[PDB]
Parts: sequence; structure tokens; C-alpha cells
Amino acid sequence: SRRYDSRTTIFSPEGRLYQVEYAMEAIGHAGTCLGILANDGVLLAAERRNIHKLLDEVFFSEKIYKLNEDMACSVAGITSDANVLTNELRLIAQRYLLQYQEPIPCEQLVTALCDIKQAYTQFGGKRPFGVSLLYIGWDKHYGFQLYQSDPSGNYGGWKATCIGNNSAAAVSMLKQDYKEGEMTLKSALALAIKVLNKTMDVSKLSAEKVEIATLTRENGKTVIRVLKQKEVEQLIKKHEEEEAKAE
Amino acid sequence: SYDRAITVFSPDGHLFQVEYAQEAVKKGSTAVGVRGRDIVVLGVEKKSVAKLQDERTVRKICALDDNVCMAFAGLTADARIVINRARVECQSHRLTVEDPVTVEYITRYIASLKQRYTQSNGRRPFGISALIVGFDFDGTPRLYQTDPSGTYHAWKANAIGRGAKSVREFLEKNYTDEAIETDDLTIKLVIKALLEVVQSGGKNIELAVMRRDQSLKILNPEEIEKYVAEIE
Amino acid sequence: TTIAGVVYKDGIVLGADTRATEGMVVADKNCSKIHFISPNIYCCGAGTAADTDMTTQLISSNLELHSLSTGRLPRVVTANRMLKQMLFRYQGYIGAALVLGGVDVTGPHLYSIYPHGSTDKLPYVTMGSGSLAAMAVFEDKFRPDMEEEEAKNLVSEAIAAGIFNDLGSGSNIDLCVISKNKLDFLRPYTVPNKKGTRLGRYRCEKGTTAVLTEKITPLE
Amino acid sequence: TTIMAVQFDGGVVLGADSRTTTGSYIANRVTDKLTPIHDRIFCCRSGSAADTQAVADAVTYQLGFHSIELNEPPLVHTAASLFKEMCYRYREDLMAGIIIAGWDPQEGGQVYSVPMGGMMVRQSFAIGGSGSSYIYGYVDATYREGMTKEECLQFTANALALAMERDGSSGGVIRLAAIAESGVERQVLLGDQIPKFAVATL
Amino acid sequence: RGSSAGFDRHITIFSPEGRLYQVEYAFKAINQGGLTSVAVRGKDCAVIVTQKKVPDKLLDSSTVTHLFKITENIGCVMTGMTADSRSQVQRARYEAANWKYKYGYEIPVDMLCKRIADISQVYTQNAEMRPLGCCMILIGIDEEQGPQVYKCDPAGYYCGFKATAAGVKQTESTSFLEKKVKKKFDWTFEQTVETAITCLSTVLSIDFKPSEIEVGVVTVENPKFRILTEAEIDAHLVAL
Amino acid sequence: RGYSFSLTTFSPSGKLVQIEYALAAVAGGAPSVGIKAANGVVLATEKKQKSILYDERSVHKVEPITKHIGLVYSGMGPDYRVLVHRARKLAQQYYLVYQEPIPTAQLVQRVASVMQEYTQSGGVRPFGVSLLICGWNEGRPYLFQSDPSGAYFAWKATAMGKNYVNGKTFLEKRYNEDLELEDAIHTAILTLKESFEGQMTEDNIEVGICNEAGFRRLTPTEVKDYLAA
Amino acid sequence: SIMSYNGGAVMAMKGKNCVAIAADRRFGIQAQMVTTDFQKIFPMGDRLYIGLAGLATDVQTVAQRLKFRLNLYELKEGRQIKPYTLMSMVANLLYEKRFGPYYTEPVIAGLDPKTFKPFICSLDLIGCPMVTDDFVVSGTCAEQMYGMCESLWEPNMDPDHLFETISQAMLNAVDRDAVSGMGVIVHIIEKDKITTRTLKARMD
Amino acid sequence: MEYLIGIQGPDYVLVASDRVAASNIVQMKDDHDKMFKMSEKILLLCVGEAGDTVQFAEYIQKNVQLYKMRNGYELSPTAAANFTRRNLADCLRSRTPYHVNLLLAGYDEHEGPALYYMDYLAALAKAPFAAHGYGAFLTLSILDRYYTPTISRERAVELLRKCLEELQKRFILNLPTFSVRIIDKNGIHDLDNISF
Ligand SMILES: CC(C)C[C@@H](C=O)NC(=O)[C@H](CC(C)C)NC(=O)[C@H](CC(C)C)NC(=O)OCc1ccccc1
Ligand SMILES: CC(C)C[C@@H](C=O)NC(=O)[C@H](CC(C)C)NC(=O)[C@H](CC(C)C)NC(=O)OCc1ccccc1
Repeated sequence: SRRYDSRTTIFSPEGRLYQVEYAMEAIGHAGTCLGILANDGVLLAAERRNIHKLLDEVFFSEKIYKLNEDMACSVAGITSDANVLTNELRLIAQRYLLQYQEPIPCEQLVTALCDIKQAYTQFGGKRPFGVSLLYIGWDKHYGFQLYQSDPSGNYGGWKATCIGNNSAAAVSMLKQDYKEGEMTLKSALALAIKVLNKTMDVSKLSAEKVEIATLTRENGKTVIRVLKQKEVEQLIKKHEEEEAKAE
Repeated sequence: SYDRAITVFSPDGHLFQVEYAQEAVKKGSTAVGVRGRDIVVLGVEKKSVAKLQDERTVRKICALDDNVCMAFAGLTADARIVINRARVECQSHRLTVEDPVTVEYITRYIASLKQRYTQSNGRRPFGISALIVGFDFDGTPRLYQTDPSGTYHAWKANAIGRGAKSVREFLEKNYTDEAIETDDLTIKLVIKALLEVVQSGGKNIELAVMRRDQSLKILNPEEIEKYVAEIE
Repeated sequence: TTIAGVVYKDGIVLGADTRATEGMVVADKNCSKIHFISPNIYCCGAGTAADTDMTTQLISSNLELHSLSTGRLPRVVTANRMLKQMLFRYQGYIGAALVLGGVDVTGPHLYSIYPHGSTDKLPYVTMGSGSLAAMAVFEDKFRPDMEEEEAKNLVSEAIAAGIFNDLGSGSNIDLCVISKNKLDFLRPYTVPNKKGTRLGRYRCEKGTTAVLTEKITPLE
Repeated sequence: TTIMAVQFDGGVVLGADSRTTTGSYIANRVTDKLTPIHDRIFCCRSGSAADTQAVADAVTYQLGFHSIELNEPPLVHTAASLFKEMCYRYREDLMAGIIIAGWDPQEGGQVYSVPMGGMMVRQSFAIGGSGSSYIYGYVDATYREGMTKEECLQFTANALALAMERDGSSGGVIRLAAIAESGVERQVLLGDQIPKFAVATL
Repeated sequence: RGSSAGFDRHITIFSPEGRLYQVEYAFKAINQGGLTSVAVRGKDCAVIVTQKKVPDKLLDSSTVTHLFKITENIGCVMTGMTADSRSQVQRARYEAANWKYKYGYEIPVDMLCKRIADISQVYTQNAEMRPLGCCMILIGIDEEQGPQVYKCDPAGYYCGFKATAAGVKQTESTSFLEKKVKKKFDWTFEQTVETAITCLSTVLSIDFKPSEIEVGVVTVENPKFRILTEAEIDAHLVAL
Repeated sequence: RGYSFSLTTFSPSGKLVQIEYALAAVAGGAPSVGIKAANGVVLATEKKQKSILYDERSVHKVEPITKHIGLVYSGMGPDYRVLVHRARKLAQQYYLVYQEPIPTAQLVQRVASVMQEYTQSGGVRPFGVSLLICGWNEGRPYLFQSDPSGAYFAWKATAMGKNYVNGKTFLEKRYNEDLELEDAIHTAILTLKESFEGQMTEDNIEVGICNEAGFRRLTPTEVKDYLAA
Repeated sequence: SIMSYNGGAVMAMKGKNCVAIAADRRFGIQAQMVTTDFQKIFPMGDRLYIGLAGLATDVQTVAQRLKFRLNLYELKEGRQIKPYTLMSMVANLLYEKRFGPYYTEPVIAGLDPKTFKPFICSLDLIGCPMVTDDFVVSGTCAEQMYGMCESLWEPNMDPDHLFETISQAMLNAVDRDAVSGMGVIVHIIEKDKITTRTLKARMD
Repeated sequence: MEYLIGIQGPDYVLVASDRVAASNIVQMKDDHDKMFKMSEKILLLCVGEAGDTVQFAEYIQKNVQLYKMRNGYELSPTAAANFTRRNLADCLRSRTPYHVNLLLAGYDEHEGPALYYMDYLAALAKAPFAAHGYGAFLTLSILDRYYTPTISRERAVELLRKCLEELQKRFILNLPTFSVRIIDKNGIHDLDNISF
């Protein structure tokens, strides 16, 4: 019926896809998720949004997801759509390992998902996926890599990027604080707390309100580890000490 | 299957969905292509350097095959879909004919796809215009343009995207046998054309050259700076 | 295979041998041929082991979905109809000969299903390569409305006949008793045959096998 | 297998042996080949057990829906036609010889033979199975028009007994059924109840 | 209160308060026919009395009925749109047949009600079709639960009831029954017909005549659904 | 055929109002409570009938999915019956392949997937029901919530339906990590009691419990005992 | 003769808190050897392994398709697979090809991912699982392997005695099979270590 | 039949193929090429049924070339061998099976030289040296008797000559010329055809 159709996959008088733009506004109201590439590894630092006291911790992470043995991703937007896209990302990775028997290159995995996202924006008559993902990983072609994808199906590699609430302010601070070629996971795990301490206006980082994951290569094996709350608390403590010292 | 007609005629005979697609191309970055005697040059404006962004991932100049390469203005996601379809097509052609596709063969296919999306149910026109540039087996330098309508024409030099009219006006008065005799002169013609629109100059201008019987070459930022100074 | 079943006064006694053979060699000396279809229904299976251990597993899942929706105990007629209507659409390609037995709200019911879809509701049933040895015991000793211990001794005697007379049958005897008040699955009910005691020690001490290479990977 | 059905002025008598066989083995020695498709319509099944059980189950389902929709007792011809439809459609994938005999309020007691191949024919009396061949001359010599339910029950019992004694694939007990407007009366003849015929001595 | 945003009241989608107006308008269709149905269960009997209105003397009254036999032992009284009603009577008759063919036993009345309610719910979640404007009150005898009166509605809701009513005077009938059942239940006994006949009679102020009402009954002694004849209905009406 | 276009779409503020409206139907549902104790989980729901003419033992709100997994809901019961069937069919598909009871977390994810589809498929509305799933696996009790959007959450104690906010505040002040299923059953009855309006009876409320033994629905008689204390 | 086309032999044995899995190493077509280092035992976890014998294409395909499902299950369920679940998974894959099967019969040897209890198993070519508490054999020398393991296996063998038994059983059985051998590899799986050894074997 | 040979050395992979195409009892071509350039450092030598070799080989070649165009880098010898095996194994139980025996040879700047033997059933094995054809029966033993892991590219061509001279003396089929190519860090190099 033409009367009840919303016509999601169509252009606007100014060459604009409004369903995609409206979905991007949704992403800008979700928990801040920051990714920083260092010379020794890559990190994803998301702001926990499920912080009620009657919530049970029953999983490895709420925002970070392992898609391969060498790749992981954080999501900002609609959680339900992220569960769909993360399951598809995991299958694309397994389908490649079956055909070639080698782990999937990182940009190849991001392109596959962005091709699916772009298809929902051109044909089908269905809404786009309101989820922007930050992907971290390591391959034997380009090494440690960080990528960002949007509901438009448009992806890009970054040295440091943020998605979610107060994302613009974060990118600004990362731009004036990131030293390309001179970043160690220690200085990376430090700028993360600094940016989160400014993006998350809600009081100060409380460790329970943040999640931090690191991807590193140890003895020819990629290891993804979500820092324990003890480690995150020590990081937040050091940041407070440093700021006070500079005062 | 969703089978509504997205692209339909309007009183006055105007397919507005196709016109809206061209508005998206006009919002795209400026892409300039000059066809020389032994070198075809394609240069794109790197809007914002980003500083914290790997450039290898946001390149708007690609190679459909060993002899063909294209630049685009408009939606980057729609372009990736068109580039992949054309890359697969070039290989299918080599398998059914055992010869490299001709520049116009691939331009015809990319246009025919961009056209079927304007007369097929459940689809929106592609919001991208391309500049397919290559060298035919005879060795003739080739430059073609595709529109979101599926229309394609050969050009000696053209410009797509934001500030296309200004850049094309410049190329209309600065294109001659003189500014094409030297490969360096051809490269500096594209550089000057973009510099008319690009404000940063040198820092925000990607450029690529495909000489005869040679792969696409992406000029390094230092090499671009050399010409930008010589062109000053 | 020697699977048998009898209907007694209070319920049903099912029994089976425990031998699986690949060719003329024994592969499993303790296979389970009695399967749970529902708390009140069990099924002994003969024929292709993979077919009898998948037709039963699928019917158990479907009767579970049926019992969750109905809120009532499953009827043995439902299992028979489901099993027969599937074995029929496969025309004997799925080789599953089964002895379905259970007690429902209408009493105890024993059925025989053949790989082509044929069923038979009978007071005593035998299937497998040891079926005729087991039938000879039932056609010689079966009496209507027996007691559990009497009916259990009958099904063990029928299974023994197949174990000692059939070459595709052997090992232990399993018996499943189902009443309206009790389900007793006696897996090792009777162990009639055992391996003889080793008379010589052939243990090889450390150093007997010469190795060419060795790599110890420490596990954390 | 020996299946037999006869019509009388008011209903039909049906009969069958009780032997199922895999080769020369008797898998079931007390089988019921007389199946009720409706209240007063029964079928006598012969041939493949799985094929005959599947078609009879399908026709009972279709006939049941038809009777509840058309609020009226089913006609014996309709059941025979639905049996014919399937047995002809799957004649190459189904070994099934059936006799559809029952009582309807409009045409009385009717016996229909739907043989292998899918053909359907109304008959005063019908016989079927591997034992049918040994009693063709008997039924042709002993059948008389105007017989009664009692005479018809004896004809079926005597004929099935002779066939069960000559066919190895026939034997066990003789299951009899009488269908009329009153209802369906079922009877099993076993042991000395089964009619006997003296053997020779020479 | 009645906030609306979009096609909330044209297709089956949630209103700003999550209401689904289309299903609400499908319950207004049940009362467009103008007739009321009452079903009461007793100790060993379930009765379905409905109002019969043959408007013209030219219409054959044998064809004007709302009582239906889904199976020999399951009976139905349909209230609402007549054509939608005959559609659900057919789906019930088919689901009951498919049940015996696949499971080997007659469908429980609760299971027929759940299947019909599940199909009805799909009309509430899909926008291509309108919900059906008809209510089905099913009656049967369960082997372990005895008399069973179940009702499904245009929303997909089904429940079992000691006594129920559907139609224009559903509310008034509910109150009448929601006082007799409280005192001592619909006086259990095949004479539970009197409670139903008096409920419909009182709410639709009218002294019914043997031809103005239809009565269907299932009993533990005679479990088969039966439609009482004018003479049987007259006996009960004369008794009261 | 059917409409192949999404009836749920993004609003200029980046919100899917149809799911917001489905959550309004879940908040207008009868009160439901879930409490994860150390030895099991209790799922309690207010089941108040409109009249005495309803057979209270005919239709149930607390329903078993497997033998260790049980569910309760707040919203539209017809839509709940659809999700109960799919949950059971998904739970059986797991057993048919892995031959082990489905982990409660795997069931919540698989059910939440079906719910998300009804927010992006064509011609369909989102499910107007929020589910509370309780399960016992790996010798640990699990309590999860599922929203009409397809989002699932793990909880130690939670309330849904009318007066869910005040109920969650009550549970926040009463819930203790070290509790037993028996103490948990009392707090769940107290939470529903705070927002009941009437006399909670063995038939006005429905309670289900999951333990090492498995999931089960407390009999009206068993609930009668708890209500007495 | 579709299983003897490429030959092969795999055996899994239980010990006290330890498992062993051995395999021949020859890859050949009919009577011609092409390689003497073919893998037939694949890692399905830290203390879990699967030995595959049959058509070599089917050995490689079944291993690769099993890893696809295992990696998906491990990421989704966020836990290592327990030995028994892997067996149920292989049975599902093999029976999904019941009418047109993979000519490979698998043996699974591993220790429970938490209790570290020894689990060994064998499945048929259509997926019929048989869990044993002693030993499991599969290949073209199965009869020879049965006789050797039935006369040499002892209960509660230690890690070193398990190696001397699985090794002696494999070497004397493949020496009576013409299309099996060209080397023997043995993995001893314990709670804290995985020792892999290659045995000196007849290369005839 | 047709002959394929591959000898992997410390830094190179030497491959040879017969150059004869026969109809029945007549050679219709003595300059045939059975080697296909999948990449700049990967070669596929394919023999088998007529029509099946080029249909499968050209398919694998255009798909490996699409990878380079789509990703900007090339598939490794091992990834290419596995992609080929999956396609040959995924058409085996199909109605359109390819009867083809292959030898993939390539050089990864990291893993080094590699030679992969694959039969028509799609069984992939990495081998120091391997051959396909009835001539393999008369030459595999010469390679086993003289192949040493540290063989030089010069001694590798000499052993290739020993094997092809054996085919001239004992083989019943006239295989006169052989196409010889080598792969290394510097890519694929055509060498003089060993003719007799
Ligand atoms: C529960 C029982 C069915 C198990 C047992 C009893 O019969 N199975 C058996 O005895 C049969 C023997 C055969 C003559 C049927 N053996 C089997 O079924 C064995 C299973 C054991 C190795 C564990 N598997 C087997 O041989 O299947 C091969 C096969 C493959 C494809 C089609 C048909 C048969
Ligand atoms: C139609 C029924 C009344 C059966 C009746 C036939 O008329 N009596 C029979 O004896 C017929 C003989 C038939 C082959 C001519 N028996 C049968 O058709 C038998 C019955 C099975 C339950 C064993 N069917 C059969 O041989 O194939 C099914 C089967 C499948 C697996 C194992 C053994 C047998």
C-alpha cells in the first residue's frame, strides 16, 4: 500500500537520505565509545550506560564484542541492531577463514558489513541499522588498525576516533593530545581516561561507568583483554593525581 | 520484495529522484580528470585532512582493472558498490573474451547499472558520478564521465563534484596542445584546476596518473608539493 | 540387535541388548537401545544406529513441545503416529525398527514400527536380528496380565535368546519398566557375558617406543 | 492376505485373515485388516501394510472433514472415490488393494473394489489378496442372490478358511464384521470356530 | 487519553499509549449483528443458548443459525459478522481434523481455542489484513476436566469460563451470571439451561418462544454436541 | 502477499516511536517481579481476573520453556503466547543439535533476535510485551529481561508493568545478594502487594520458581502457604 | 573401497587424568604415497582434539566446517566447548549428509574444559556417537588396532604408560596394513601440558 | 596423459609441464601451456579432462585477480591453494564436477617458496617435490633418490632433466618438449624449454 509506506530508501530535494541522517542522530545520544591506536596495540573505551544497582554482570563486556581471534568491536546506537550486525560480522570472518584458511583482513571485514548497511539505504523499503561501530584489530598486511563505520555504510581507518555522546568534544581533545608514531598503550590508556573524564560529564570516571579493552600481539598471538575494574580504578586514580599535580 | 516505483516521471517530464541524486554529486568533493597524449591524470580534493585519519582508507581514486581507473563525486558507499560491480565485470570480460576491457566498455556497463537503478522497482538512483580514465589497447588515452542518470560521454578534460562549473570553466580556457605536451604540464593542469576550488592547496589534493602500459601511480604528498610550488 | 517388549498387568517392560557391530566386528559393547521419548514413553531401537538415535530424538523434542502446549502427559498414540508418518515419507530409507512402549491416561500401550511406516499394537513385540529367538521365548512363555518380576524375567529371557543365538546381538541386558506410578530404567539389568581374565602381562615399560621428535606445549 | 466383502439387503458383511508376513516370517499373527473409515464405512486392506495404513488414515481424515462440513452421514461411494483418487494418483508408488464396503442411508449396503492401479468397481461380493486366487471358483459356485447377514457371514467364513489353508501368506484368525443401519457388529473366529474341511487319505 | 499519531487508527499499529485501535473497532463489529450469546457450564453439562432472529418469513430459518459442530464432541456459538464467523468455524473444523490426523486423539477444547486465538493475533500484528469481527465460544467435555466453556476474541485472547456471554448485552449478562455462579454456581444439572435461558431472557427483556432461541449442549453422559429441537427448548421454557 | 516496508522507522530526533509505544503497552500491563537469589530465581505476576466467571486455572502467565527455563511477562498476553511458542521451538532446536539444555543466556539472545525482527521487518508491529526469563544452568541462577526492541538485560531483581518504578525502588531497598529462594518468594509477593489494590489470593497472583531441580509454577496451595506468612 | 582409497588410521586412548590420540602420517592415492606428513588430528580447543580417517578431502572438509561451527559457538556462547558437545556437533554435521555422506569416521580425545576429566569417543560416517572408557579406533587397520588395544590397554594408566601403549598398539597395527603408516604421531593431553611425539616407524 | 612436476628449493620453486595437446592418437599441438599465472608469484599447473582444466583454471585465475583489485594486495600461495581446494571440493558432490589434478606453486616474501599437490577429489598436500601424470610413476623415485632440501636452482634443473630423460626412455607416450618456469622473490621466470 503506497499510503502506509514511509519510503525509507529514497533521496530528498537536497540529495539527502533522511532515514540515515535520523539514525545518525540516534547514535549521537548513545554512550561515548573511544578508540585509540598505539604502536604496541589498539584500545576501545566505552561509557557503560547500564549502571543500575540491581543489574547482574553476566558477560565479558556490554559494549565490546570479539568478532575474530584478532578483531574486536564496540557499538554506539540501537543495541538490538548491534547484536544483528555483530553476529553477521562473526559469520563473515568465519566464512573467509573457511575459503582461504587465513584470518580475515580487518578492512575486508569492515567493508563486508558496510556493504550490507549501504544496501538497507538503497533498496528494500526497510529502516537502516541505527548503529555506528568502532573496530579494532591486527592483520599481517597493515598491523594494528582502528576503523569506524556509520549507518550510511561509510567506513574509515583512524589513529584515534570517538562515537556517541559528546563525541565531537572528544575528537577535538584527541586531535590536540594524540601524538602519531609516539603513542604507547600506556599513553593510549591515559588519553582514554582524559577524554572520558571530559566526554562523560556525569561526575568523574567511576570504573563501573567505563569499559576498556586492549588488542596486542604476544608471541605471535593476538590477545584481546578487557581491563579489570581494579586496573581501570588505578588508571582513573593516576589521572586524578596527575591533574592535581598540575595544580 | 519491496516493489514500489521510487523513480517516476513528474508533470513537465522530470525524474526528480535522479535530479536529487545529482544534487548529492554537487555536494561531493571536486574530482578533475585531464586526458593527455601519453598520460591520463585524475586528481581529487581531500576536503579535510582529518590529521588522525589513515588516508589509504579514504582514497576516492581506484583501479577497476590494470588498464582502467576511476574517480567519483557523491556518496562514498554507493561508489564502493559500483566499483566492486565494475571490477567483477572487467574480470568476467577477460574470461569470456580473453582481452582487457576497453575504457568505454566499462563506462557503458557502469552507466547501464546506474540507469537500471533509475527504472527498477524498490531502488533509488546511485548518488555518484564517475570519471573512468584508461588507455585502450591501441594506446589511445581515454576519459569518460558517468551521471546518476546512466548517461556517459567522452571528454578531453572534465570536473565533477563541488565547484565543477568553476573548474570546468578554467579547463575550458587552459586546455590546449601546449598544456598537455609534457606529462608534468598535464599533471600541473589538474593541480591548478583543483587549486581554483581547493583552499588549502597541495595539502588537501590527492592525485593519480596512469601512463601507457603502466599501473595506476598515486603521487606521494611530497611529489604533489613539488608541482604545487613550481605552479607558483 | 535383540529389542523386545511385553505388556503386563500394571504397565510395560521393554528390553534390549547392548552390542553395536560395524560389519562382523563389534564396535560398542555397551550401546543404549532404549530411548526416552517422554517421562511415560520409552522406545527401544534396532537397525541403523544413527537413524534410530535421531528419529527418536526428534519425536522426543516434538512430544515435549506438544506436552508444554497441552499441559498434559503425552499419549503413546501421538508418538506412534508422529514416528510412522515420518518413516513413511522416507520409504524405508531411514532404517529405524522400533518398539514403542508407554503408559498414558488410557493405560499401557506397546507398538512395533517398521522402517517403511507400518505399525502394530500388540501385547508382546520383538525386533532386530534376534527377533525370532526372542519371539520363540514369548510364544512359549507369554501369559496375559503377568506381574512385574514375572514380566521382567520374560523380557530378560527373550533378550538372552537373541544374545546367545544371534551374532549381531550380545553383551549386557537393559530393561525399562513403565507403570502408571513408576518408570524404572535398569541399564545394566543383567551382565550375562564378560571378558576372560588376562593370564600374561604385556605392559610396555618407559623406553620401549623409540621417538624421532618431541614437543611439550605448556598449558595455562 | 485374504480380504472379502459381500452385500445383503440391508448392509454388508466383511472378512479378513490376520497374518502379516516379512518373507516367510509372521510379523503379526493377529492383524486387523478391517479398518473403520467412518461410523458405517469400513475398509478391507491388502498389499503393503505401510501403504494401506497411510491411505486409510488419509481417507478417514478427508472423509471426516467432508462429513462435518456437509452435515450428513458419508456415502460409501465418496469413500471409495477418495480411495481411488489416491491409489490411482500414486499407483506407481503404492502397493494397495482395498475393498471399501459400508452402509449409507441413500444407496444401502455397497461393496466397492478399488484394486491395484487405481480402478474402482461396485461388486455384489469382492475378494482380494494372495489367497483370493484359491477361492474364485468357490465364491462363483457358492454365491446366491438373496442371501442374508447370517448366510453372508457363513459364506465369508467358509471362503476365508479355504484360502487361509492354501495360501501361506494367509492364516491366523478370521475377523468378521457386519455393517447395517443399526450399527457395526464385529466377530473373531478362532480355533474350532474357524470352518474346517476334511482332508483326503488315498 | 485517546491520543493518535500516524495511521494508529487505520492499520494495526500502537497508539502513542500502545492501544491498537483497530482491534478495539473489531470488538464493536461483534455488536453490529445485534444478537447476544450466553454459555454456562454445570457439574456434567455445558450449554450454549443464542438469540435467533429470522427477520423475513421468506428466509428458510433452518439456514439461519449461530450454533456449529466443529467436531462430534466440540460445539461453537458465533457472535458478530456472519461471514467472518463462518470463516473461523471452517478454520476450527480444519484445525480439529489436522489434530486427530497428526496426534491420533481428538483436540481438547482449550487447544482449539488457543489455535484460533493464535491465528487471530497474527491479524493484530500484520497490517495487510483487518482482524475478524467475531467471537467464538467453544464448549466440550474433557476426559479429566469435564464440562469446558472457552471463548476467543478478535484480539487473540482466550480464556476458560464457568459462564460467559458475547454480543450487545454481554455486560448485563455477565452481571446476571456473576451473581448466580457466586451464590452456588449455575445450579449444576442439565437444567443449567434454565440459568442461560433466564440470563438471555432477563438482559434482552423478552419471554422467548421455542423458535426465538437456539440451544446447543454437551454432557458427560452424552458427550456429542447436540442442538436441542424446538420441542426440547419448549419443554425448558414451559418448565420456567 | 503483505507490506514489505518497515512500519517502524527513525524520527527526526533519532527515535523509533513504534517501540516507545510498545513499551507504553508493557507499562500498562499487570505488575510482574523477578528476584535472583543465591539458590534459585522466583518469578511472580499479578493475575487478577475481571470476574468470578473466569476459570483462573485455564490460562497461565508464568510458563515453562524448557525444564530449567521459565518466563513471565507484562503487556499483551496474545503476543506473549507467540513468543512462548518460539522460545520453546528455539530451545528444542538447541537440544536437537548440542544434546544439552539451552543456556538461559542463549535462549534470551535467540528470543530477543525474533523481537528485534518485528522492529525492522515489513508490515509488522513490534511485540507489545517485555519478558522476564529465569533459568538454572552451570549451578548458577540467571534472571534476564527482554524489551520489545530486542534488547536483553541481566538483573538481580526487577519489576515490570504498572508501578514498576516504585517496585524497583522497593526491591533496591529489600534485595540482599545473600538470600534463599524462600526469602526471595516473600519479597516478590511483598513487591506485587505494594501495587496490588485488593486481597492477594492463591488465585489473584501466579508465582514460578527455578532451582537446581528445575523450573516449576508454585501451586495455588503452595502460594496459599506463602501468603499466610 | 572409498575409505581405502586414501588409507588412514586414528586411535584415542584414556589414562588416569590424561588422554592420547595417535594417527598415521601417510597421504596416498591407492598404492602411491604422495606425502608422509599429512595431518589427520586437528585441535578443537586447548585440551580437545579430533582425529579424522577416510577420504582425505573429507578429512580436510569436515575439520574446516567443524572449526567454522566451533568458532561461532565459542564466540556466541563465550565459553570453550565441552568434549561431549563437540561430539554432538560432529554427529549433526555428519547426519546432515545422511543421503550422500562424508567418507570419514572421527575420534574425539579431550579433557573436560573445567573438571579436566578424560573423554574419548568415535562417530560413524553418518554421525553415530559411541563414548568409551578405554580406547577408540578408526581406519583401514581397525581390526588390527582392536586386537592390540584389547590385549594391551590397562585401567588408570599414567601419562608415560599411556604413551607406551597407544604407540605400541599403533606401530604393530599399521605394520600389518599396506595403505597405512609412513610415520606415527601421538598427542598426550594432560591438564597442564600437551606433549606431541613422532615415532620411529617402518617407512615401507 | 599429461605431465606436471614441481621441485621446491630453499628460495625458489621450479615447475615443468609437457607442451603436447592430443586428440586421440594424434598430437594436435606441441607448444601447449598448462601453467596459469594466478598472481605475480603464484602459478597453477593443471591437467585433466578436456574443457574442465581451463574452465576451472581460468575461474580460479579471475577470482585471484579480483582479490588483488578489490584489496590492493595479492592472495598468498597458501590462501590460493585453499581457495582452489574449496572450489574443487565444493563441486565434487555437485552435478558439475571438475576432473582436474593441479600443482600450485608460489613464493610468499614471508613463508617463502611453496608447492601444493591437489588431486581431482580435492585433497591438498604441501610437498617438497611432487608430480602429476602416469610419468610421475617413473620420475617420483628419481626425485626421492636425489632431492635434498638445500638443492640449488642449477642442480634442480639438472634433476628435472634426469626425470624428463627417464620419460623419453621408459614412457610409452611421446612427450618431447617441456615448459620450465621458476618462482622467487623477484617473481615468475620463464626458463628455456627442455626439448628432446
Ligand atoms: C540402537 C541400535 C540401532 C544400535 C545398534 C543396534 O542395532 N546398531 C547396529 O547394530 C548396527 C549394525 C547393523 C546391522 C544395523 N551398527 C551400526 O549402525 C553402526 C553404529 C556402531 C558402529 C556404533 N554404524 C553403521 O554401521 O552405519 C553404517 C551405515 C552408513 C550409512 C547407511 C547405513 C549404515
Ligand atoms: C495390508 C496389510 C493388511 C498387510 C497384509 C497384506 O495384505 N499382510 C502381509 O503379510 C503383507 C504382505 C505384503 C508384502 C503382500 N506384509 C507386509 O507388507 C510387511 C508388513 C511389515 C509390518 C513387516 N511389509 C514389508 O514387508 O515391508 C515393510 C518392512 C520394513 C522393514 C522390515 C520388514 C518389513
